[PDB]
Amino acid sequence: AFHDFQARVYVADTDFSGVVYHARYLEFFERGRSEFLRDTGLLASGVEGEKLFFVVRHMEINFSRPAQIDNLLTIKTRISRLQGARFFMEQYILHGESMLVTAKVEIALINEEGKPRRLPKE
Amino acid sequence: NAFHDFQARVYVADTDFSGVVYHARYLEFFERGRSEFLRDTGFNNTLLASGVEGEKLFFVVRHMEINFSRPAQIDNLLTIKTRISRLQGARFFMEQYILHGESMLVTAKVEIALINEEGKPRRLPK
Amino acid sequence: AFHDFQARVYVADTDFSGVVYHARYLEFFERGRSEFLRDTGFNNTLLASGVEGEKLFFVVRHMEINFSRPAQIDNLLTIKTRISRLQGARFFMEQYILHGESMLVTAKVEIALINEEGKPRRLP
Amino acid sequence: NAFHDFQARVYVADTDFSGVVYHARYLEFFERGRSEFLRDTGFEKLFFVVRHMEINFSRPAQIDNLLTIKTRISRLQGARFFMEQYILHGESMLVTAKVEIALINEEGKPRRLP
Repeated sequence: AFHDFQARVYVADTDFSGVVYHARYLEFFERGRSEFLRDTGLLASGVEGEKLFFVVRHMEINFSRPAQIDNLLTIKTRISRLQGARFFMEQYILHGESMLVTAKVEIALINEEGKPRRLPKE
Repeated sequence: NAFHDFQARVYVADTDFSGVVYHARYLEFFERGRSEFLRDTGFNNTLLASGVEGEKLFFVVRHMEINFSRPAQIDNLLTIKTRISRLQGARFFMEQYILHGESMLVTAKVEIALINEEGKPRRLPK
Repeated sequence: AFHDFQARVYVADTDFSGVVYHARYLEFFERGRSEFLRDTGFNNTLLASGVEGEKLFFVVRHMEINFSRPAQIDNLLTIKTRISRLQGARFFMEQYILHGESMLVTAKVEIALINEEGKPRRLP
Repeated sequence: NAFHDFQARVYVADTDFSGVVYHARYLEFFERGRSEFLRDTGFEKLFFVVRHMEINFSRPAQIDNLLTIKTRISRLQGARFFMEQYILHGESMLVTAKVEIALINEEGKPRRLP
């Protein structure tokens, strides 16, 4: 299923048209992905030899409706396909029952100098 | 139909803990490209928003596809390439690119609509 | 006294040096102020409606921030916000961002209330 | 020891719901002034850190304004430096800052300048 996570819309999130600035949805999505991880089960720290990072390789986003200041938003995340050197996520931000933004995201793993690495046990 | 060129520098604000430009900041740079395109012609965001056309009007990203190939580093000087690739009287379509020198970093396909203060769609002018 | 609010540090909040970028602490304080306000049963959208009669906005006039210790990725931060003074037009807050019990950042903030025109207005 | 100049345009990303530039975004602009200042003088990993900042938000910037950022070193002290900064729209004064800046390495201990 989709994991659920909520986030408040603040002033920092908006722009001069009164709505959430489009790029900021990528922030909320990212919160969805990190809280999805937390929900299951260090990379950055030094650990087994090198600092590793998740990196966004590809993103598709459809913006259909806006969020407003003060909206309590719902982020829904799940892994749509796992591949060993990369995984794929499907995400949606809603306000109650109303669908605001949809995304398909491609995530790979890299080290400090930006070299690809394979994925561990999940 | 040429690509309009615009440069921006990468500052600390643009970066993340992985050492390079945060992924969402590339969308700010793409927005700079589009805005500079719009001003290169005439109808800036203040003009559309002012009410001059009869009501206040705003561009909106409807759909976006981004490919993140290579990373931009601190202090890099970025070249942003923007052109309209499809008009449709109420939607238009842009192809944007971000290079550092001759190195392609990020590429994007963007769909833009035009809406009023109430979020209702409106036809493109001129 | 202090209203508490908790926020989590994501990748978005960091910069190339490993820690929260200095401006993002401002975002965290704004969250502190907004939640404080939301405790008075009021909010940003309700002010912008026209309760006082007109469309109201909070604006930061002045701010002194001291950056002592850094927040790390995934830290759960506590934002402490209180009002220290009023002036009837201008009001001041003292604000604090902690990791558990470690003081990270402190600010003194001067806030005013203005209408759509940018013209000042006393507090309701 | 004159002010160093640098120009930045305001975009949609810089604004908030009240129509003007978000207050935190001015810190980004002041940082651009500081970096261009450094560039202009020809400048364990080491990183600059803001220790202390006092800001005065006097008049708002709007979208499409070409802002002017004025930066100079107000006081040197070996382990840190101080910059006073201003952001103007043409002749109009928008935002003023005094900032104290140190240099540290990856662990968090301070270091020395050039």
